[PDB]
This record gives sequence, C-alpha cells and structure tokens, in this order.
Amino acid sequence: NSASFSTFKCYGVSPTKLNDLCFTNVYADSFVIRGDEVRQIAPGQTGK
Amino acid sequence: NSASFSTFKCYGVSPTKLNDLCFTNVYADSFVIRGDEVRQIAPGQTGK
Amino acid sequence: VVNQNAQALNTLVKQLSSNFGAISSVLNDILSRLDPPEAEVQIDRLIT
Amino acid sequence: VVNQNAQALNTLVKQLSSNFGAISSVLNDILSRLDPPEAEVQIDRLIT
Amino acid sequence: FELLHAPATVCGPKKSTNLVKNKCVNFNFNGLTGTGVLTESNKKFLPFQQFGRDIADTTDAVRDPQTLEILDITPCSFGGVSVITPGTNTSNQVAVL
Amino acid sequence: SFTRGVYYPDKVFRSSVLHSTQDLFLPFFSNVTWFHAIH
Amino acid sequence: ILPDPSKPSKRSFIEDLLFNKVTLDLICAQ
Repeated sequence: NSASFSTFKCYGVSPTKLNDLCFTNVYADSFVIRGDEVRQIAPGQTGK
Repeated sequence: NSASFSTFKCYGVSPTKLNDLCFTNVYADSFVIRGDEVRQIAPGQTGK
Repeated sequence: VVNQNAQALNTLVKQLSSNFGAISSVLNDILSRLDPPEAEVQIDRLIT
Repeated sequence: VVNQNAQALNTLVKQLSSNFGAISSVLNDILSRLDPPEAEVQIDRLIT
Repeated sequence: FELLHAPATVCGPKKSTNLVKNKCVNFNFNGLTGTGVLTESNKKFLPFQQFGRDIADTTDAVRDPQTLEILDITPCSFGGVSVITPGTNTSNQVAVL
Repeated sequence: SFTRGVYYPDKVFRSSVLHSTQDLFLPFFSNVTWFHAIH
Repeated sequence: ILPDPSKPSKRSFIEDLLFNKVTLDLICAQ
C-alpha cells in the first residue's frame, strides 16, 4: 500500500496474494549495489 | 520514420504492418506520467 | 458406421475455429500483424 | 511385415535430427551456446 | 481498436485496384486476406450482415466496401499429385493423375 | 416469456452451419415485471 | 433379387431399395 518504493518486481508470486498465503519461513537479505546493478538480482541473469 | 518520437513500441501490432491493416472502432486516449512509469503500460504490471 | 466417419470428419473441421491460445484462429491475419522474427512464437502454439 | 517394422524404427531415430524449433538438435550444443536460465524452455520443448 | 467484427472505418492508404471476376485471384477486403474465386451470390445479406464464415471459421462471403455488392469466397480446384508407372525396368513414359 | 428475446450475437451471417457461440440473452419462460404506468 | 434389364444398370430390385435407405454445403465445406 505504501508508494515509497520505486522498485518492486517479482515473478515467483504475485504481490496481491501475499495476504492469502502462509510462508512457513522467511529469509531476509541486505546488501548494497549500484543503480544499474538492479538487473542482476532476478534469478537466472547474465553477468557477474 | 520520424526521429522526434522516443517511444514507438506497440504490443499488439508490428510497426511495419500498421499501414497494411484496416481497423475498426479506433479510439484515442491521452494523459501524462511522472516519467518513471513508462514500463507500467504493459498488459498486466505492478505499481500505481 | 457411415455416420460415425462423417461425424468424426465434421468434428475435425470444427477444431480449426480454435486459436489454441493464440491471438486468432486464422493463420491469414496473424502474418499481417506480426513480423517473422516474432511470428514464430504465436504460430508455434497453433502448430502444436 | 518386415518392411514397415523397419520403416517405423528408422523414422524414430530420424526424428532426432530435427530441432523442433529449438536452436539445435544436439543437447550438448545448447549448453555450449546459451545459458541454462533461458534454455530450460526449449529443452522442455525438445522433450515434448 | 477492435479487430474483424465491426465494420472497418479507419483503413490503410492503398490504391483501389479494379476487381477481377470468376478466376483464382488474391483478395484483401478490410485487411482480410485470402485466396479463391469471387462470384455473384445468392443468400441476400441483411443490411448489417457484413462478414461471413463457415464451420471452420474460414471466409466464404464478403461485400465490396465501396460498392453495395455481395460476393462469395470459394477456393478453386486443387489436390495432390499422383504418378502411374509400369516400372523403371519397363519404360520411361508415365501417367499423372 | 414463452418465446421472445432472440437476436444475432455477432454481425456474421451463417447458413445452417455449425459454430458454437455464447452470448447474453433473455431466457425463455422467465417472469418479467410488467409495468402499467397510467392512472 | 436378380438384376433386371429395366434400369440401365445391373442393379437389383432390392439393391436400389437398400441404396436409398442409408445416406451419406456440408460436403463442400470439407
């Protein structure tokens, strides 16, 4: 509901269904990358 | 062939076949965006 | 027996009216909307 | 009976020479040219 | 826009070529391509019965968008090629059906 | 509504051919609200 | 049941009766 995020893209599940599912475990990762390096986070990408 | 435009992507019709097709109920819509929302006019996206 | 072969033949003809998930059920107007670089994706669904 | 017994067996191996729309008909050539992340959908099509 | 159901108003800028009658020629009416023979037709269309289809959803009739005439779409003769031979050991002349 | 409320779903003419078509229609033998708007 | 010389073909009195009962545009669309 918050609009403060400028990058919210995922293909595993849909955001609208996050309130109707149970996860049984949650993993949270924190790291810093460059502005043009956001393309490297999706699973199965080309690069370094 | 106009070089003034910066976005000429069509999601249902190839641009080279635009003149070779005759349509019906052709409708025109116009609005403005902030500038970072260009990727959200795909058929099914996320955001605002 | 004569009707059964006719009924099977007629039912085969009806299946040409289904797009099998493509944008159209007719091959004629698909080529006039998609370039051959990307026409392979849509036609392949109809082929299968 | 000997003939079409041999024709059927010959056809099945001969079906392997066609790429079925994929990049190549050799599984090893797929890994040597394109990475697995976007190669698992043509190898899946080869299996089908 | 909408496709292939409503009468076509916005249309492409190509010349209005003269019609060829009663022989196998290509046709293109409101972006609808095909191959067949156009003939003058019975089965009077209603004023708003523009297009036409069949069991296989293949076009069988169409109206001229410039003249109030009703036509039919019929694909002309075709078929396979078959060869009758008495054998290479016999002769070279053959029959084709 | 014994028999009333049938129209062509599309603009395409057909002549005793087979083609499945689903569209909104008025069901037969259904109760309708007959209004009498005079005094 | 034997063939008769009335009709031009050698079809019999029961064969044409059998030929008329079972039957096979619908054929043009195919």
